[PDB]
Amino acid sequence: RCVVNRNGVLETTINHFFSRSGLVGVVNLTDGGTDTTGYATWDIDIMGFVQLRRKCEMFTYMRFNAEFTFVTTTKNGEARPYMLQYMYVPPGAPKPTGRDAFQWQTATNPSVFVKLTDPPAQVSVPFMSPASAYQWFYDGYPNNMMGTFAVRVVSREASQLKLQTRVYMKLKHVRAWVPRPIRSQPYLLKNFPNYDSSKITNSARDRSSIKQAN
Amino acid sequence: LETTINHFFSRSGLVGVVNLTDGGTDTTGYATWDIDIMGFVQLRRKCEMFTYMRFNAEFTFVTTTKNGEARPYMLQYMYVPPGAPKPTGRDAFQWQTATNPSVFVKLTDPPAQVSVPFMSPASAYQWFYDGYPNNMMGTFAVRVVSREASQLKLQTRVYMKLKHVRAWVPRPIRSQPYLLKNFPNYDSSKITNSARDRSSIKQAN
Amino acid sequence: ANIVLAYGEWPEYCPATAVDKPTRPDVSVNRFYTLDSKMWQENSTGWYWKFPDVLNKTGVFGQNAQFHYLYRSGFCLHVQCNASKFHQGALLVAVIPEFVIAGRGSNTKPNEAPHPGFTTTFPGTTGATFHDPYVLDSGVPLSQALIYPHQWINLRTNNCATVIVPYINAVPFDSAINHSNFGLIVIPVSPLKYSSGATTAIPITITIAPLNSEFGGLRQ
Amino acid sequence: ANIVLAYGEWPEYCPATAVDKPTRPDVSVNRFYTLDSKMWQENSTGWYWKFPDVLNKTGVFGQNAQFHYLYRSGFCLHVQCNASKFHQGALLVAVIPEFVIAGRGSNTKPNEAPHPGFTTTFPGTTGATFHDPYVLDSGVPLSQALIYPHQWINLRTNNCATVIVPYINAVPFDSAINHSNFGLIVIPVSPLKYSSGATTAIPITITIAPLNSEFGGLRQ
Amino acid sequence: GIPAELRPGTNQFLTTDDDTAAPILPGFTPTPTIHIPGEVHSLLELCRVETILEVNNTTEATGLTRLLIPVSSQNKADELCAAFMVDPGRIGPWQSTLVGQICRYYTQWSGSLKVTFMFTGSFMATGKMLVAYSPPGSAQPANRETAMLGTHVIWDFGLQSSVSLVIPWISNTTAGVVTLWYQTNYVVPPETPGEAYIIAMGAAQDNFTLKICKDTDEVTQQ
Amino acid sequence: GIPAELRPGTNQFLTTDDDTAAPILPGFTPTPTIHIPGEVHSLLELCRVETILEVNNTTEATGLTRLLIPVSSQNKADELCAAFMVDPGRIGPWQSTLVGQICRYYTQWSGSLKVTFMFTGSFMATGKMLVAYSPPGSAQPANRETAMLGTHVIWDFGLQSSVSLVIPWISNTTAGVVTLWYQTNYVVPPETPGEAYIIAMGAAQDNFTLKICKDTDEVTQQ
Amino acid sequence: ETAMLGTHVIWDFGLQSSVSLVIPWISNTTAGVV
Amino acid sequence: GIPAELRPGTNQFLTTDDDTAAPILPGFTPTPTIHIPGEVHSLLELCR
Repeated sequence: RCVVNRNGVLETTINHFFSRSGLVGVVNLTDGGTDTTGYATWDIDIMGFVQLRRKCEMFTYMRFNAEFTFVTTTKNGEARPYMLQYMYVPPGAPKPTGRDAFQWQTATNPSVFVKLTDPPAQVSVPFMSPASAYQWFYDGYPNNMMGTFAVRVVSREASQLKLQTRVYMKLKHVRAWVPRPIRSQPYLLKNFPNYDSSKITNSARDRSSIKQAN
Repeated sequence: LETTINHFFSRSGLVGVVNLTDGGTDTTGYATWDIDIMGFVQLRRKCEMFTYMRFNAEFTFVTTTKNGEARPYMLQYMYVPPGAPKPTGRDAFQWQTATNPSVFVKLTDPPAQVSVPFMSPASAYQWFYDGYPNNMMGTFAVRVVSREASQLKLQTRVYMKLKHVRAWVPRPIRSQPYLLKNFPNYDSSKITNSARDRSSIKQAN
Repeated sequence: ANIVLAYGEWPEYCPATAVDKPTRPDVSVNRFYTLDSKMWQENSTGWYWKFPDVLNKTGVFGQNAQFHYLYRSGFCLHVQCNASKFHQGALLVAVIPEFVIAGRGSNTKPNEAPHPGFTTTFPGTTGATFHDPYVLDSGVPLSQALIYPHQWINLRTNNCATVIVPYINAVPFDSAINHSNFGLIVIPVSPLKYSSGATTAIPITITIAPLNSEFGGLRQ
Repeated sequence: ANIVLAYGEWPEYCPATAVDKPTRPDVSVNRFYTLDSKMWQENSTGWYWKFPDVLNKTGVFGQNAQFHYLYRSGFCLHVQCNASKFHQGALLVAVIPEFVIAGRGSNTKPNEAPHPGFTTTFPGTTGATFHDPYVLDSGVPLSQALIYPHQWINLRTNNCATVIVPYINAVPFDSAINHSNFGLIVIPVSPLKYSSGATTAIPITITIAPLNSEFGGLRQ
Repeated sequence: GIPAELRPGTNQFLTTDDDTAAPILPGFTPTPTIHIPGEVHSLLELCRVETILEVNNTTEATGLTRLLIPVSSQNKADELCAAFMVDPGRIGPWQSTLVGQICRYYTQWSGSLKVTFMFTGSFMATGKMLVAYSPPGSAQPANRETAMLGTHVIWDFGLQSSVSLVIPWISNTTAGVVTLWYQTNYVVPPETPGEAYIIAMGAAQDNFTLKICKDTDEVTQQ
Repeated sequence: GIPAELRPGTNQFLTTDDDTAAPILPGFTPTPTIHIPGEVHSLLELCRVETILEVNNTTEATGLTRLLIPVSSQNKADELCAAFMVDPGRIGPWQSTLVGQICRYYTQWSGSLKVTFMFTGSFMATGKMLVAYSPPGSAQPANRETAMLGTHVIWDFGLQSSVSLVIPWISNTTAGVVTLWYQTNYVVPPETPGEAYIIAMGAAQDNFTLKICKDTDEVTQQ
Repeated sequence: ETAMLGTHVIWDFGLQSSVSLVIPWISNTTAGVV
Repeated sequence: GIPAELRPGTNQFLTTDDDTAAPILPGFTPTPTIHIPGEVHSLLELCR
């Protein structure tokens, strides 16, 4: 066709640019026998996947609330009605060390008790930074930002299933400051913007001549 | 009230049938379904009555098994907007893409229900395009959320309802049968008469 | 004379968000482009024309419609059919928005089924004749083709018809080469009859006035 | 002269809940600290400076910034590049908040990958040259580095640039030793050219004015 | 935390329910509408359009010539030119018209009709015709003087060229017969064909209303 | 105890639903905000910034010299300095710019553009250049007198040092070609290099608007 | 179709019986073809 | 009989939820309070 009309001005705001329920982490649970693993923790970092990391390294400062949705499946896929405990560990509180340790019975670690046959779990985490905004680019010399996230199967004895949880993160109420360019070189590490000195990828694919329209 | 265009189109009707298998060696896993309201020949005859149309859609997803029993497995429905690439595998990266809105619902749950707005770059849809220039509404995929592979074959029914429909430039109702899906090709030989025959012109048969 | 206004609206200008203002000739394009006469006979079937590629080879309108990119105009059609007082018959003249010519065949495979050529979809300034006028060459019966703006040319009442048709499209601007907007159809519902010694063929003359034309995006 | 104001805000004082009022010198720190000239040549790559540790060894500002604990100030940068009328080339001068120098290597293991040293992250009063100016030594292309406050120093139009930059940080007070706030980058996008017999190198001079300085927590 | 109860009808998916759904794209604004001429609001605007009836639907007829009533001069006089019913939703001449195709989607209809005739013939040829409506309950009339006692218009070719016959009232629950008789004769001067045609058209009125929607059966495939 | 029913859509987790959730920490107040300069509100503020295009994206080129258009004096006259497209969301010179990287997240864009040229050369060297926009539908012009009939600016080096060419309208649905021709010649006095460069930059306008968000494909890994 | 682009009148025999074509301007100093 | 839908978060037991519960004893009035000196309202009074 030929789009002569003007488009919409609501899909370009920062709040719309970030607010959408996206997949952010995948946690594997085993709940074994001899090898007493039992639990499976997952530190909160939005830089996990390379799809939101490229969108959040576009800005220097950000400020947002988060909504976490927990979708737990089994190995084959069937959902038997077992009780599950999700636990949010605030920044500074110690991580749980065992399946039946005393960090699970601690009252100041907010837990969610939900079954496999239930709708998936959904919690909201507020702005929990000591500064006024988050910042991924810290130029200088000085651990943890948002909190740890554990999960176990509530039972007296030990179950014989292995689970597989998906932590879907949605952002809300996001504000940004000091935009910066979009990174073209591929990633090498998780917490560092290291590129490769050899094999610098050009940000524009090649053509034959400068006097053409390829 | 039953003769308005809005009442003439708004009703929850069956529009598509999707077969899922979730096999072993033959890793099919998923099953996509492009959105086209011209699928069945019952709404195609009602929408080729008008030249321009404008409507929102409600999609209801009723998934059964082969025998009929509903075991509590998690299901992912995924809407692919026009321009976004279709998923190529059961565990590809088009499923984890955040801008493809998904619905997580079980077999034992009530059937799924979503609403899709007017997503055309023009001011109205048009099936009759006289001229020379792919996709209009979006693709629709579905898979079974699981780490390993399940051993069931599903069968989903996509029931479409229209809402907020508006029409422009009416045109006559097609009497010849259909031959293709995207083209109004009739048959030159064996032209069916639009009025069944009688004996004489001077009777009341 | 009776003037049928297509859908009760007059062709008017565009009230678009383009800073490049679309040009308006008003002088050399608002003239009566007269097509050649069609020789209607006893065994005739009908004729159809695709308008934004009927006048793409003719004069100032064709030059300013081929070398531009955006196009919007209405039309004033005027069809004479001058016959004697001893001839008899009837014509049906009607405009059809988005008149898609179908293909005639009995094949259901996608790239095996027949499709109309370029000289069948876009006839040009000489028009094209129907193969099956009972289904309008589209699988749609002509008995209910009176839903369109139309007139009857009955050879015992009058000899002329006129249709003022506005711009019917979903987008207010469109390419005048890659998209035919609407078609004109004349069909001899009642055939032509005459006694021996009369003129064996009746001419049909069509004149077109491009009311309220707008062009945009001038290029080479 | 054209003055570019960084993000449209002027450096102003803090309106914090500390009873110990932060001191304001206003006399011996609001003077033009002039750095040494950089010798720009044909095969040059660029230069970058980290500001709150550029002036930590120089005079009253360095003494009052090393022996304090809390720091907040804006800056007035002024860069001359005086060349003849027969030289040609172009410079891009731009400030970048939180300019993190990346490490160059092809290792994905955590404590095996290379990291920049102390003389690369914090150059001091003598600056440091880029290794790959196409990616700003950060994996980010310089073609879209115009999103920052910036000027062009074109050797056929002018010879000077000036940038008034306020305090950009999430916390209104910060240590002036353990955290470099923002960096200055000059890059020869267009190289230097000159006929034989001219001066083979062009000097670049930078002067800094610490506007609206505030210090807190005096200690030994 | 309000107390609540779930009544029968819970978790069912009713077809014709008027219930909202959560949108897939939030904040997505569509393309703004423009003024496209020719907007339809109800189907009564598609029923009121005149439409050629296929009254010559008998056999040994080609494609187009099924739309024409033949008239000739070697037809004696006081004869029967043609006859047809006045029942839209039924197999017959009212199947090719638009009101018949529209009234097949709905199972009840009511109101008045209008059948308009038009004579396609020479200018110099005159003659009278007797168009006659016979209301439901009566069979087809056998003579012309029996037809002139029912509803009738004596329509001549000289003055009028297109007569119109209003059908007072037809319901859905024999349905009434429109006959067309040869009042005088088809007189014709020399050097002029004594063979012409009549196009019959038909439409609904402002009284025409429909109720109880349903799918059609013109489509055979699925 | 009010009666209620559960309709379809119950217990489903829609991705793009705008639904509240129970907070983990109640009564927790976060750190109060301060005035951090440089707040962005929409992405149209990131599209309106001038950005160096990579017009020299051909091969045998180093890292930085891909951003420069070469100009010399041994180039005869009325020749073709350079040519490039005006389509942000596509592989080409508009891939290194910021409006091209932003318009790849969204699948539709509309509005006008602005391409600003800047001559990096000596002060004593003058000469004219013919910058020429050719709207969509046309191929690249072959001669300079064919280009001077389209959209054109005759930009000299003496008076002006940075010309700007406004692109009237581009849609997403060949896309139009910006050519740069050698109007007169690159004249140069002695003791001055006869080799200079042109930096090309490009940005959007207030007319530029985007619709239908989607993920990008610059990232290969997952 | 080349002639219908210049100056033209489509004159029918039924309605009109005598058409008139105005010649805009001719000088004395090929001269134009009807 | 109002229509309703159940969203995610249904049937979960959040720890720090501020949600009411049905009382075991209805109409039970407790013992009325008296003025006991030395009431604390916040922990900042114990830090000073």
